[PDB]
Amino acid sequence: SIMIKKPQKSKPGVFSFLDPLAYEIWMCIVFAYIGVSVVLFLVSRFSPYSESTNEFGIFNSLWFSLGAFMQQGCDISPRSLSGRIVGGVWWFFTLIIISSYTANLAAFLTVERMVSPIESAEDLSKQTEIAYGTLDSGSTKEFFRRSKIAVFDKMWTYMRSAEPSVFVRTTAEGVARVRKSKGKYAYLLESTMNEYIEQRKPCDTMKVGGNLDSKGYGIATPKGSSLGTPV
Amino acid sequence: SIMIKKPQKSKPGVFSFLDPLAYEIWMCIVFAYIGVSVVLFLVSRFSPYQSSESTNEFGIFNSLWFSLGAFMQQGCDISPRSLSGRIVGGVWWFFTLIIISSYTANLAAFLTVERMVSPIESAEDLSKQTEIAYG
Amino acid sequence: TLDSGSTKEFFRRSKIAVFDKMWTYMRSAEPSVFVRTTAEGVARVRKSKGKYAYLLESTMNEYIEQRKPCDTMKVGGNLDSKGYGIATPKGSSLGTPV
Amino acid sequence: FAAFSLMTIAVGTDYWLYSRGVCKTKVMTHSGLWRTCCLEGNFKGLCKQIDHFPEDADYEADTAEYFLRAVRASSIFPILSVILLFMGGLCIAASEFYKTRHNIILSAGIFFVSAGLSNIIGIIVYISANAG
Amino acid sequence: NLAVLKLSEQGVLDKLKNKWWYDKGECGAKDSGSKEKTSALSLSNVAGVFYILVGGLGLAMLVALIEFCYKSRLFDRGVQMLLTTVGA
Ligand SMILES: N[C@@H](CCC(=O)O)C(=O)O
Ligand SMILES: N[C@@H](CCC(=O)O)C(=O)O
Repeated sequence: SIMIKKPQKSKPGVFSFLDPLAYEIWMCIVFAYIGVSVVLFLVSRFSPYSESTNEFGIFNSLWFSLGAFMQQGCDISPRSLSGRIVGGVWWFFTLIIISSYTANLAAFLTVERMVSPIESAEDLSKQTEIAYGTLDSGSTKEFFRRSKIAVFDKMWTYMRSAEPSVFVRTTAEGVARVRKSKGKYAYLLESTMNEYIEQRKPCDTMKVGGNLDSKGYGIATPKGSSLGTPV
Repeated sequence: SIMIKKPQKSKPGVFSFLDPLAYEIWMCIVFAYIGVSVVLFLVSRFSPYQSSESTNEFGIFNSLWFSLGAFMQQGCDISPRSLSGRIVGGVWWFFTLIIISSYTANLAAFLTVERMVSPIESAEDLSKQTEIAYG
Repeated sequence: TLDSGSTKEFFRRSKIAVFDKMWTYMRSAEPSVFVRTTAEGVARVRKSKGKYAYLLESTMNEYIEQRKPCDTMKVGGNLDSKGYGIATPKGSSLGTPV
Repeated sequence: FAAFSLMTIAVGTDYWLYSRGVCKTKVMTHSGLWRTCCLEGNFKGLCKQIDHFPEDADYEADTAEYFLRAVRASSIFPILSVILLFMGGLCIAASEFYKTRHNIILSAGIFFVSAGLSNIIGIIVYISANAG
Repeated sequence: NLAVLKLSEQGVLDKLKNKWWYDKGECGAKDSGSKEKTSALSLSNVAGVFYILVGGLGLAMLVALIEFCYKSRLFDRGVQMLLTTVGA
């Protein structure tokens, strides 16, 4: 199996519902709210000629614009011509933004999962960016030497043509090298080592892809001694 | 084959919000918006029989306000209040339900597009213009 | 494929394993998956209702697509790079002027 | 008076935003309106005056990327807030003299409204051409 | 003449072309053309909406200014018939 550095995913914070609009838009919608309501006030109380006939003011107007923004209706409507011709602009203004809001919140509430890089080792043969190595004096390093499958052949070609040494001397050496390479050096080992390294602190490593073959550990004896069949 | 440079990713312009609906549909919207308000004006103010004409509050401009009000999801204060203007208004309500729900289906995909520009392809402007060289 | 055909010979002599298994299925056939002329296989695919595919060359394919009743369709990409040519008997004097 | 003071302080300013860029070619950046001045480097406080000159695919008259830059690196909307703001500050100052016509201070507040309307446009176009 | 046809027959040309063009997909769009990012809406997307919003305010205010201008200082039921007959 193949071990890489686990990329650090981001968690949704407390105010994770203000996400599908950025803070520039959130301050501009606050500014324009004040502006529209005070313009609607100015145009309403303007000595029409008697004076207390119309029903608008600064306070009525401040929650009229809010009740038009969030779709909750109102209690009254602008009756003067310029009041109507300013209200229609705010009506158009809400229909673009709040629709964008819901239609994009439906996009944030579908996926949170990362796109999962160099999986299944074929891009390890393809790309030249992230390096990879094995253990020296190792059965895996011998396996890629003797292997005849073409993708493994190109992997062995890249491993033997290396600047500097992609190979390491002990297991923890390559562990530390991948823990410090920041996703620039992959590592090849065996899946039991892999899951043991996953189940320890700091959990910054990760197994990707599937397996490649079926090896097996065994008990080894010298050839011909009497311990063989009882073991 | 013809090699040219890379172009730069043209981001969408100012009037892109009305982009998900083609212009002909917008034209028919304006025409139907005029027609519905005028037909609703005709059904009222039709000598309703000392209040013999001012039974309703729907003038032509009040109707022009009501139709635009009902289109963008906030109803106004008045209501049709009698029959046969309302089988305009209910049909207009059905119209405004079916239209803007089709409007706001995938709006956010239309405001981040960034398609390219591609000045020439089958060359022939390399014959026509004098600006861009080639050798 | 077409009998007495270069494609039918190509799948016989081919060594890529997926093509080998395709040749295995074509030689182990009940009834004959092979046809005698092009229009025979055309009619067979037009009547098989998606139960018999057909292999031919891409120029034949796009010509059959650009005719009525347009009920056929090219799927996938290509597989190789053949080429049509002019054929002469070996050694005659027409070779280099042709 | 407070609004006029704050708007003048805000216009005549080196410090609006902070980002990472250069000081002077051919770095944490103390960047403002046109003096993209800088700190924390080899020298601290050399204020390069900036304008527009990209190296593009030669946009000929691409207007939403050109005329926008034209309104950007010449502040006409942010500068007009100062103009209307003092223009109305004179009218509220001229309220006492030439009085009892009960009409003049109505003209004053329109300037204060419209200066804000210019300001809000200037903020939008500045945030626009920062990411422009 | 007999040698190049063997390489065309056995796909060796395809293998070499794949090795020297398609296994070295390096720059950008070939690799990253089939990925997905969700969104984050910035102000550069929504700007003309604010422009329309602000211009409508000035238009509405200009309307009431000339309204107060006129009322500080159709016609002839009758010639409406002229208007509708020329309009028809
Ligand atoms: N069991 C293996 C571990 C190293 C390797 O996989 O190459 C060995 O002793 O060779
Ligand atoms: N040109 C080919 C057509 C048939 C085939 O592709 O097998 C031939 O004459 O053999």
